[PDB]
Amino acid sequence: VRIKLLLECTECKRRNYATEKNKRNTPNKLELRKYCPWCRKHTVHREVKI
Amino acid sequence: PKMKTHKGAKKRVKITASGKVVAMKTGKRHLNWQKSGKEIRQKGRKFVLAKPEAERIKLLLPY
Amino acid sequence: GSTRNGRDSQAKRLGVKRYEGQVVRAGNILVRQRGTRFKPGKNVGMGRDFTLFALVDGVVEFQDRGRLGRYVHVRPLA
Amino acid sequence: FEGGRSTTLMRLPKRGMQGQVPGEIKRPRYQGVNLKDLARFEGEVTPELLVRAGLLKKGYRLKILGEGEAKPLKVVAHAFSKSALEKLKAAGGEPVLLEA
RNA sequence: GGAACCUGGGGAACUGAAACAUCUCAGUACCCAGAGGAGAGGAAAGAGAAAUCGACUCCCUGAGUAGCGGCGAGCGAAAG
RNA sequence: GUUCGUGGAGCCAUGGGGGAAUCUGGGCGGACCACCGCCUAAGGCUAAGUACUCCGGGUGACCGAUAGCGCACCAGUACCG
RNA sequence: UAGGGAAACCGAGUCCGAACAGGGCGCAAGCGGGCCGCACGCGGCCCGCAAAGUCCGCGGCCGUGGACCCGAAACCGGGCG
RNA sequence: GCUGGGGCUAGGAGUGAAAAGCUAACCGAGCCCGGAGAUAGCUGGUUCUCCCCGAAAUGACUUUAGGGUCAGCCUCAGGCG
RNA sequence: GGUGGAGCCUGGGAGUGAGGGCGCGAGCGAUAACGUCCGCGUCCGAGCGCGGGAACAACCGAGACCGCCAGCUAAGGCCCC
RNA sequence: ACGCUUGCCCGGUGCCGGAAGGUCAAGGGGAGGGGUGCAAGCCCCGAACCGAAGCCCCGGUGAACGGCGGCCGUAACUAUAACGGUCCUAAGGUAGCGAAAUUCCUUGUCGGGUAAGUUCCGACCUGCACGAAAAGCGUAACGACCGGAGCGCUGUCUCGGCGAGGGACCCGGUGAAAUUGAACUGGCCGUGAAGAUGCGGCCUACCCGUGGCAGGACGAAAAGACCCCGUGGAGCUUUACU
RNA sequence: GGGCGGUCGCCUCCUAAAAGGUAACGGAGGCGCCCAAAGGUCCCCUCAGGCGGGACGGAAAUCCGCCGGAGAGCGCAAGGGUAGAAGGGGGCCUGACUGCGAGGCCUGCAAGCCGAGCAGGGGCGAAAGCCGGGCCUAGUGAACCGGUGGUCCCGUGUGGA
Ligand SMILES: [Mg+2]
Ligand SMILES: [Mg+2]
Ligand SMILES: [Mg+2]
Ligand SMILES: [Mg+2]
Ligand SMILES: [Mg+2]
Ligand SMILES: [Mg+2]
Ligand SMILES: [Mg+2]
Ligand SMILES: [Mg+2]
Ligand SMILES: [Mg+2]
Ligand SMILES: [Mg+2]
Ligand SMILES: [Mg+2]
Ligand SMILES: [Mg+2]
Ligand SMILES: [Mg+2]
Ligand SMILES: [Mg+2]
Ligand SMILES: [Mg+2]
Ligand SMILES: [Mg+2]
Ligand SMILES: [Mg+2]
Ligand SMILES: [Mg+2]
Ligand SMILES: [Mg+2]
Ligand SMILES: [Mg+2]
Ligand SMILES: [Mg+2]
Ligand SMILES: [Mg+2]
Ligand SMILES: [Mg+2]
Ligand SMILES: [Mg+2]
Ligand SMILES: [Mg+2]
Ligand SMILES: [Mg+2]
Ligand SMILES: [Mg+2]
Ligand SMILES: [Mg+2]
Ligand SMILES: [Mg+2]
Ligand SMILES: [Mg+2]
Ligand SMILES: [Mg+2]
Ligand SMILES: [Mg+2]
Ligand SMILES: [Mg+2]
Ligand SMILES: [Mg+2]
Ligand SMILES: [Mg+2]
Ligand SMILES: [Mg+2]
Ligand SMILES: [Mg+2]
Ligand SMILES: [Mg+2]
Ligand SMILES: [Mg+2]
Ligand SMILES: [Mg+2]
Ligand SMILES: [Mg+2]
Ligand SMILES: [Mg+2]
Ligand SMILES: [Mg+2]
Ligand SMILES: [Mg+2]
Ligand SMILES: [Mg+2]
Ligand SMILES: [Mg+2]
Ligand SMILES: [Mg+2]
Ligand SMILES: [Mg+2]
Ligand SMILES: [Mg+2]
Ligand SMILES: [Mg+2]
Ligand SMILES: [Mg+2]
Ligand SMILES: [Mg+2]
Ligand SMILES: [Mg+2]
Ligand SMILES: [Mg+2]
Ligand SMILES: [Mg+2]
Ligand SMILES: [Mg+2]
Ligand SMILES: [Mg+2]
Ligand SMILES: [Mg+2]
Ligand SMILES: [Mg+2]
Ligand SMILES: [Mg+2]
Ligand SMILES: [Mg+2]
Ligand SMILES: [Mg+2]
Ligand SMILES: [Mg+2]
Ligand SMILES: [Mg+2]
Ligand SMILES: [Mg+2]
Ligand SMILES: [Mg+2]
Ligand SMILES: [Mg+2]
Ligand SMILES: [Mg+2]
Ligand SMILES: [Mg+2]
Ligand SMILES: [Mg+2]
Ligand SMILES: [Mg+2]
Repeated sequence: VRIKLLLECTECKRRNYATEKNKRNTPNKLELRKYCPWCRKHTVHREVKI
Repeated sequence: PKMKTHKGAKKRVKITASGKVVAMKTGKRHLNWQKSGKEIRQKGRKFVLAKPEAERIKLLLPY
Repeated sequence: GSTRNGRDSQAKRLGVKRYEGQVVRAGNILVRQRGTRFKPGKNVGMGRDFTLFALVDGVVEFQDRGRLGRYVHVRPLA
Repeated sequence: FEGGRSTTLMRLPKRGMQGQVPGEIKRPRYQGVNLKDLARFEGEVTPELLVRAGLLKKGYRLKILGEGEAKPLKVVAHAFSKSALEKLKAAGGEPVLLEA
């Protein structure tokens, strides 16, 4: 709460999200991630401000 | 006069043919963040035990 | 002059749920344990909270023997 | 009333659309009927007959749909299922849809 | 002026929601006006999907359906 | 008001402000736009079918003077205010 | 008498889903059963008014109505002083 | 100052050298009728006989502990054996 | 082994959710309470029907279908009421 | 009524004034977007900016609401404060009173009144918690107000007695009332829901009355007038909500 | 008894009577979190202390040898368990996946938890095999009304909104 900055990871090309946090206090800024979408078959993922 | 169908029940549950009452699981709509794929995914129309004898009473005229 | 501390937690209700000499199915929890008081033997799998269950069905047996911990053995029927 | 607490009916959520303030969209519907059940009587079977034979309440339109064996005879309906076309296809000639 | 009925103008509160302020009770009881053996309404600037019905009133259906509602209590059509 | 509690909120009347046209004019078919259908508002009247019983009569698995309307009787009287 | 699905839509299958994985809903499981039609797959038959449901009666219980009865402190409307 | 006669003021109102006094023998908001057979989880009462079985005062929750929903305990009917 | 108002499944129908005594295992209390709250069992409640304990619901025996001018016993007694 | 006064502070609130400044509604204005239509057109939004009252901010107002302190050292032991340093500080109670309709400790201490005074009177100040127009201190007269003392006299009392009338009592006449389970209703000791006429044991007691006392029948009256509960109802308050 | 005070949810130990459960205004304590590593796989090592010493050094810094079998540590209070790792160090990655889920523990219901295994596509390891977060138990909130993306399902005569 108010340190975690709970967010969701975007498809980075079209649509989906992944719903896991990234801290604002510790400099974990712009963390790339590979995750499993439905259609695009294990492409890369990045953050969103929501 | 003729009794009235409980519209909350009509919009929330769905009675089947053989008396069973089918309704969704809870703990899913508000916050779903810190939950696994199991806890997000397993919302699979739980069944209600010994309450449908007091739940098909307000699903009454059209069932 | 008031009550300092009068609260207590709800019990999670652990314990041995399937003793030996009992016919089981694939998936029955043999013991709900807090720590791993029982170690897995044949056809026994652990989970997240150290809970071990049966992989196949059959007559279960305990205590193959010690020096490493208590054992659970789901032995199949032939 | 499950006492003063929230009842089990209220604790579980709702799914379907409630609708808008004009109401529902008055669209026609389909009525599936078993081809092992309307194969009793004989003739070029249509509406104005099967709605008189006991089934088929005088409303929306119908379609022939069942799991069973059929009799070779003519049938005029609005729709057919992708198995009753083959179960009815045995010495059976039919129009697939009416005037529309 | 007239036992009851009807139309128009005002119009509540207890109760129900096991409190309760929106809501229900209820546009009910009650107050006023005029007319009647009934009153009101009435010949579409209608209804709503079929190129359809064809003034209005009342009963049974449609149907406690569609819908409205701290989507709670509960209220509740219209077409045909 | 209609089921419509301001919701996407139509239609019917309007308390106030702006404010025309007369069939190549308008309104409606539920925010709204185009097509396609329905009807003429801003004037008025209308029997019949429907509600009720002061009163008339016939009926009643209606009652029989603590019942039945408050009163079967010289009752909305004696009496209280 | 066919049900799933929020609906579209489909249907002895529907939905979740890329999917015949898998699961939730229903489905067919046979009661009276001379059925030997002569192929022991017996197809289905005399045949219990039934799986199968509807209409009426009579009971228990329930909801809306005052709802087993009696009893308030109070609130509002119209009036009398 | 006291008092006769004719008047005015009224119910969330009147009046009050102020007590919340008085307003038709009872005023921290009169009286009569109607809503209203208001509500009461709060007291009391609940009427003939015989037979069979037979409780509970426990657990999980409730602006809730004197009342509740489900389970436990009991009875009836239909099935398993 | 155990045919018993034993069990298991479905449906209908209530009531109960102020309990208390006794023995043991305990907490609080003061190793006090016919004190409070649990568990293991019984009884009263619902057996204030019976005998004993002088009288008394839970201390003991005993589980009252009715009747008899019949016996045997349980707890308790045998000097008299 | 009247004699002497109303001293301290405008920080919070109420109020008054404010052509500087922040915020803000309806509304005006509108870049830039959205829907639809072949387009002409129509219908939705719309950020900049302007835009009163009110709120914020400044000053004033205390016979406006409201309040007015603690701590450490110093004089021939004690005491100080009149002096030196701090502030939750806006400000630390001035005059005048004071164990008072104020004081818990307390019946504080001293003196008067009494032989004896938790009351009273006058001071001391150690004011839990007086106090200046919710006014402070006194005041001639007055009060069916309260408290204290004394005087002559009285049954009020020590300590009662007697007499008179109207009742009470008897008789003649009329003759109710609330209460009420039926009662053929003894005492003690125990038991019983823990206060017995009814239960057990012992003792006493012929039946029925008349006058009186009120100890009992947990006597009567009012469904506790104190306390608690009811998601009871009302009256009142406010910066509780609308 | 009410008021004043304390408490209202979750976790740990006891009370709690050797299955589970079990109360009191009974005792002792914690929580409304945190980790892109404090996660997965693979590969190495075994701790804390005591003794004999040291160059400063508190008797504790850092180093060597012996004894030391778990008295350390495992993010956090307490309990269980752990060196035949879950502990410490390094490489590579994000399975801190998506659709399901047989069979269960417990529960009045709602909830909470374990989950072998199927498909797609991955990570580690040569493979066998593991990975659907954290050694575990606390770290949270049913429902309703709405906000932001995708889905193009409905969209009130028709096409769109
Ligand atoms: Mg129906
Ligand atoms: Mg009327
Ligand atoms: Mg009207
Ligand atoms: Mg109301
Ligand atoms: Mg209510
Ligand atoms: Mg209404
Ligand atoms: Mg007239
Ligand atoms: Mg008239
Ligand atoms: Mg007529
Ligand atoms: Mg007429
Ligand atoms: Mg007329
Ligand atoms: Mg007319
Ligand atoms: Mg006309
Ligand atoms: Mg009609
Ligand atoms: Mg509206
Ligand atoms: Mg209009
Ligand atoms: Mg107008
Ligand atoms: Mg218009
Ligand atoms: Mg329109
Ligand atoms: Mg006209
Ligand atoms: Mg008549
Ligand atoms: Mg009479
Ligand atoms: Mg007679
Ligand atoms: Mg008179
Ligand atoms: Mg399936
Ligand atoms: Mg299946
Ligand atoms: Mg069948
Ligand atoms: Mg019935
Ligand atoms: Mg007078
Ligand atoms: Mg009134
Ligand atoms: Mg007033
Ligand atoms: Mg006045
Ligand atoms: Mg009076
Ligand atoms: Mg009164
Ligand atoms: Mg009444
Ligand atoms: Mg009413
Ligand atoms: Mg109730
Ligand atoms: Mg019996
Ligand atoms: Mg029950
Ligand atoms: Mg039976
Ligand atoms: Mg039994
Ligand atoms: Mg209770
Ligand atoms: Mg209880
Ligand atoms: Mg108990
Ligand atoms: Mg007791
Ligand atoms: Mg005791
Ligand atoms: Mg018994
Ligand atoms: Mg007795
Ligand atoms: Mg005895
Ligand atoms: Mg007894
Ligand atoms: Mg017997
Ligand atoms: Mg003998
Ligand atoms: Mg065009
Ligand atoms: Mg254009
Ligand atoms: Mg244009
Ligand atoms: Mg005077
Ligand atoms: Mg005397
Ligand atoms: Mg006299
Ligand atoms: Mg006499
Ligand atoms: Mg006694
Ligand atoms: Mg006797
Ligand atoms: Mg006696
Ligand atoms: Mg006397
Ligand atoms: Mg235990
Ligand atoms: Mg035990
Ligand atoms: Mg790890
Ligand atoms: Mg390892
Ligand atoms: Mg469940
Ligand atoms: Mg960890
Ligand atoms: Mg339209
Ligand atoms: Mg359209």
